[PDB]
Amino acid sequence: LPPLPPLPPLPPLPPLPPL
Amino acid sequence: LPPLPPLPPLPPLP
Amino acid sequence: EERIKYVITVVEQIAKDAHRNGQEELAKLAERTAEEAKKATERGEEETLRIVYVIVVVLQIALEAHRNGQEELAKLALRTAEEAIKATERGEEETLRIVYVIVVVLQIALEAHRNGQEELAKLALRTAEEAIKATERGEEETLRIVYVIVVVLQIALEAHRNGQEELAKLALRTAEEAIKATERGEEETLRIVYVIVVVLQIALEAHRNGQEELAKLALRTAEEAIKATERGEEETERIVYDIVVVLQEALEAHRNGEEERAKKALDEARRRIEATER
Repeated sequence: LPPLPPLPPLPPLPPLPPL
Repeated sequence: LPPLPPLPPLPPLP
Repeated sequence: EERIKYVITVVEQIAKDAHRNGQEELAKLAERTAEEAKKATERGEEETLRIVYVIVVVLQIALEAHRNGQEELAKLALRTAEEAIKATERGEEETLRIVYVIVVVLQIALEAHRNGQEELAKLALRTAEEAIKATERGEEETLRIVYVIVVVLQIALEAHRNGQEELAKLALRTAEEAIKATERGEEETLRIVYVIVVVLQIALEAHRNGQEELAKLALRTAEEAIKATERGEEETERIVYDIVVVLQEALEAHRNGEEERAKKALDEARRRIEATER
């Protein structure tokens, strides 16, 4: 009945691969 | 650079 | 199936709310996004639907940025949505990745504003603007540097929330030398920037994993690297890399439960750091 909750924020970028 | 993560599923309604 | 119904419902709620709030530009973008989402649903185009989810998120950012008085952030969110919609019919396969990075840095700008990190919030807007400019004009190599900038901006946001103020300050400085070099064009500087970000990742993870001594050594590595980024040496990248390789081993040894090897790597990392400072 009420409006749907907003879409969750996008997950953060995965960390840079190890050197 | 790493591939972008797949979108997680939506949480259930409260 | 049911999930794309949820997304279409959300974006249609945004248009109704934007109309009621007098946000006509936002409302019409939501309607076209809803129209595009229904076309892709009938065609079963998964990639277009994935872009739809990202577009709805940045429209949520735009509506919320306006409600917080962040009008410049709102305008950049709308430009992101417009560029994302145009590219769906254009046919760029990289559209999903480019827009995803932009939306993530826009999220950082909004979140940093709520957490009092206005300096970080201002930097996130500039990164988004350069990313938006690159996509609207046709710049390709810039987006690769944008990814590294957004990663180090994430580190600054988390470090501030975790109380790691020294790491947060270094992350703030690292991004500025990346944003300044991105608009200047110095490619050799960006190589050192990438390695510094890896160092900052180690410091953040080591602090969370009971490796404070390792985290402190990582901070010394990054703080010594910035003084040489402003000095301009390629041997700096090799010197920092040799430290990074062994900083990583101590971090990975702790994860695998090998404390004997973790100490060995830790001491060798410390010795390499001391020689450069010497």
